[PDB]
Amino acid sequence: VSMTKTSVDCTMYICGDSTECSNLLLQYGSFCTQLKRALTGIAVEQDKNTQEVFAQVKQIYKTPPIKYFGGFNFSQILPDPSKPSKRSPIEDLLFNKVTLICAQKFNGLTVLPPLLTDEMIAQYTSALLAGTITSGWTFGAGPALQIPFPMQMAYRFNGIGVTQNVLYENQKLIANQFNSAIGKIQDSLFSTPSALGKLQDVVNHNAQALNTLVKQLSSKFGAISSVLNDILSRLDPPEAEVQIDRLITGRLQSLQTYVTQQLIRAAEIRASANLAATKMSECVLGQSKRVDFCGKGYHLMSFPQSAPHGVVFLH
Amino acid sequence: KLIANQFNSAIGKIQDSLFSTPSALGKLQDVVNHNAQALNTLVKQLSSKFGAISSVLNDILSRLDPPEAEVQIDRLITGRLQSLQTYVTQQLIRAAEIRASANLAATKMSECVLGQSKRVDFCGKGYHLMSFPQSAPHGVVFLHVTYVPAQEKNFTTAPAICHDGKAHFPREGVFVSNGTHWFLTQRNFYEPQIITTDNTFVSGNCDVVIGIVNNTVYDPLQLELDSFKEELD
Amino acid sequence: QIITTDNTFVSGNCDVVIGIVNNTVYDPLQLELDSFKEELD
Amino acid sequence: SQSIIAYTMSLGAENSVAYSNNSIAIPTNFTISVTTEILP
Ligand SMILES: *[C@@H]1O[C@H](CO)[C@@H](O[C@@H]2O[C@H](CO)[C@@H](O[C@@H]3O[C@H](CO)[C@@H](O)[C@H](O)[C@@H]3O)[C@H](O)[C@H]2NC(C)=O)[C@H](O)[C@H]1NC(C)=O
Ligand SMILES: *[C@@H]1O[C@H](CO)[C@@H](O[C@@H]2O[C@H](CO)[C@@H](O[C@@H]3O[C@H](CO)[C@@H](O)[C@H](O)[C@@H]3O)[C@H](O)[C@H]2NC(C)=O)[C@H](O)[C@H]1NC(C)=O
Ligand SMILES: *[C@@H]1O[C@H](CO)[C@@H](O[C@@H]2O[C@H](CO)[C@@H](O[C@@H]3O[C@H](CO)[C@@H](O)[C@H](O)[C@@H]3O)[C@H](O)[C@H]2NC(C)=O)[C@H](O)[C@H]1NC(C)=O
Ligand SMILES: *[C@@H]1O[C@H](CO)[C@@H](O[C@@H]2O[C@H](CO)[C@@H](O)[C@H](O)[C@H]2NC(C)=O)[C@H](O)[C@H]1NC(C)=O
Ligand SMILES: *[C@@H]1O[C@H](CO)[C@@H](O[C@@H]2O[C@H](CO)[C@@H](O)[C@H](O)[C@H]2NC(C)=O)[C@H](O)[C@H]1NC(C)=O
Ligand SMILES: *[C@@H]1O[C@H](CO)[C@@H](O[C@@H]2O[C@H](CO)[C@@H](O)[C@H](O)[C@H]2NC(C)=O)[C@H](O)[C@H]1NC(C)=O
Ligand SMILES: *[C@@H]1O[C@H](CO)[C@@H](O)[C@H](O)[C@H]1NC(C)=O
Ligand SMILES: *[C@@H]1O[C@H](CO)[C@@H](O)[C@H](O)[C@H]1NC(C)=O
Ligand SMILES: *[C@@H]1O[C@H](CO)[C@@H](O)[C@H](O)[C@H]1NC(C)=O
Repeated sequence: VSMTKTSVDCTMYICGDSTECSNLLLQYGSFCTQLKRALTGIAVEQDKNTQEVFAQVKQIYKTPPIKYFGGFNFSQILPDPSKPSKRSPIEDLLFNKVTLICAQKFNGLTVLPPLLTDEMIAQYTSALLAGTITSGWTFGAGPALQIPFPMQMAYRFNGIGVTQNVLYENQKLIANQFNSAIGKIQDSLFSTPSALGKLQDVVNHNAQALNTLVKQLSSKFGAISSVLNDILSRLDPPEAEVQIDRLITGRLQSLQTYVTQQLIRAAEIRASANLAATKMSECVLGQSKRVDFCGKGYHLMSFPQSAPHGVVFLH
Repeated sequence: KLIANQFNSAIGKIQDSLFSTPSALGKLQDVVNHNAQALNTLVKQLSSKFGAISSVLNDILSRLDPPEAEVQIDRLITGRLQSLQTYVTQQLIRAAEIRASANLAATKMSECVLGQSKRVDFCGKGYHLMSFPQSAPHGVVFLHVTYVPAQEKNFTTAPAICHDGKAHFPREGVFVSNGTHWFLTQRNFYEPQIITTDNTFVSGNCDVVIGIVNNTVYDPLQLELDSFKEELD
Repeated sequence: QIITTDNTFVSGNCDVVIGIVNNTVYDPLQLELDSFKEELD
Repeated sequence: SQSIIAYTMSLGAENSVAYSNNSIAIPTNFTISVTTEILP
């Protein structure tokens, strides 16, 4: 759903604490401004993506204190009030699997926090779960109208060409199969390290992009040295300007490459977030007839779960 | 009449909302502003020297002989070519974003305007009824007409009615009670009806469904029969 | 198809719907009843 | 008077739904709503 929000001090990356370099940098025009706007736009877009995927509910819905829904056990998807952060067992597992002093990459590169905290995302997920569980499909379309859960499921069965009496006669079987499947979801995610690979890949790509951008500072690009302090310490301005312009060219090209690839990744993340928001509206806030859109089989219902930089749907 | 009046009021509200809210069309103004920025930046970059003695080629050629001018010109060529490459790359990225938006707009035109969609929140908030396109500079504005439930009432329900050893289920609706009598209603609009053998279907006995309640299910044919030969002879 | 009580449903009286027209709606059960005891005795 | 304040943002109003084994809410009225979607 979202990407790490970065910010780059162009002058401090290219010309860190060097007035002579900064003055030479001024002769290239407004490149630092274009890069700054591009990264700001990406940073704003990531919060827009999170807001569009999770902030789809007008109100924060709560479940009853008596968590009995016809025999359907939702305790592994609903928030656990005992633990701090009020996340569900599955959400805690999802957050545990994916991994203010600027200790690393202190070369003008900073990371901005998201506008919504993990707790706020968990609160939106909890509201969505409470709405679907207690109000069915009416929650998404307007006011939340309470319906007994087994009758919500019977309606959802009618939605797939199965009569209501099939569910009522087999209600215990359906509840047991549901509870078993949820336990299987927890075992699958717990025991399979690769299950959340898409989100770890997003984290790894952002980590690579920043590690590469910082490592490029050590390159000489034809200069006598990669360190501006050594060039200014050793040479007079007229020779230093040549060595500095070689370093400026190399660092500016490195920043242009970084920003271009962040824009491409931002577009990919935006497309993913738009898909996630569409699925949230069509799978969680309703019942979908689109084949394989909301899981394998005939769709009955979906439940969102928060994950680092993303969303996990249980179909 | 109520539906027509609510529609007409909502349309007037659309005009007042767009007229009085300058930010309502921000997405299209943002596209215009981004293209204006990209071109203003591309032109402004021509004034940069990029290490040259001057940003103007006429002054370099007026002042220097070809062999020195070639060096100053190559500094300016490098700077201008990189500026053009940056502009074109960002236009390609913006073009991809606009293409995705246009594809979404075309999908919405086909599914919201040329039909009726069951995709939740695809064609506006509420249950979709219809949509109307409007042209806008560099874009499209869709007016989405939806049905929004209102004034819900709190009723007692049951999954089935037990009549004489048989479980009766709604064919198209939900069973409700006002506290004294059971009725069958449609789910999205309260309209109580008598529970009959035409409104419901029978499957199984009364000992299987959890939460089944006892109520009379009326059969028209039996009632007519019980009147038809009442005299007997 | 012939308009009957099986093809249609009834809700409200005739004074509410705008553009309602007058036509016979056929009920099979009444017709059979009107033939079933036609002799009477 | 007026000043700039900082606060933790609200996510929405709270709504405790009266869920029960045998309770259903059913609309007795409706609203026709017109909304606007703008796309480049
Ligand atoms: C809904 O399901 C949950 C579990 O799926 C029920 O709660 C309890 O869950 C734990 C595991 O989370 C079950 O195993 C226990 O694990 C602990 C681990 O330390 C162990 O010490 C215990 O001896 C036990 O093995 C536990 O059995 C389960 N509770 C019961 C009564 O089975 C929850 O009760 C379910 N809700 C409903 C309404 O049935
Ligand atoms: C439709 O399929 C379900 C399974 O998805 C059938 O229910 C399953 O029935 C078997 C017996 O044939 C159950 O196994 C038994 O479970 C008890 C548990 O105490 C155990 O003591 C027995 O030794 C045996 O293992 C199985 O648990 C049960 N599964 C569920 C989820 O209820 C169902 O009967 C099938 N219906 C038809 C009409 O074929
Ligand atoms: C369902 O809701 C609609 C509103 O969306 C109800 O219609 C509204 O009814 C009120 C009266 O209760 C009308 O207010 C009156 O309007 C006349 C106009 O001349 C005015 O003179 C009165 O003093 C009063 O203000 C309101 O205009 C009307 N709205 C519309 C759009 O017709 C409707 O009655 C509700 N139905 C049920 C069954 O609750
Ligand atoms: C539940 O609905 C029934 C049906 O309308 C109500 O009983 C009717 O009340 C009207 C009041 O004008 C009478 O004219 C009908 O003859 C009654 N019908 C029957 C079969 O009794 C009943 O009072 C309602 N109960 C509640 C609590 O609202
Ligand atoms: C619906 O009516 C049936 C009778 O037609 C009820 O069944 C009886 O319930 C009593 C409860 O004390 C038993 O003692 C009888 O033996 C039952 N008779 C039969 C034939 O089953 C049934 O309990 C009623 N259901 C409800 C919810 O009131
Ligand atoms: C449908 O038939 C009814 C009669 O069954 C018509 O109602 C009559 O209309 C005339 C019009 O001049 C009135 O004078 C009568 O008093 C009405 N009688 C009743 C009982 O309403 C009705 O107008 C017919 N509709 C159409 C469209 O022809
Ligand atoms: C600021 O420093 C103090 C100690 O000097 C520490 O207790 C506090 O947590 C720090 N705040 C942040 C945001 O790091
Ligand atoms: C619905 O009615 C029951 C009593 O039959 C009541 O306890 C419940 O609070 C009502 N629902 C609401 C939302 O007030
Ligand atoms: C629904 O029925 C179960 C039956 O065990 C009961 O425990 C639960 O409290 C009931 N729910 C409500 C809201 O009364």
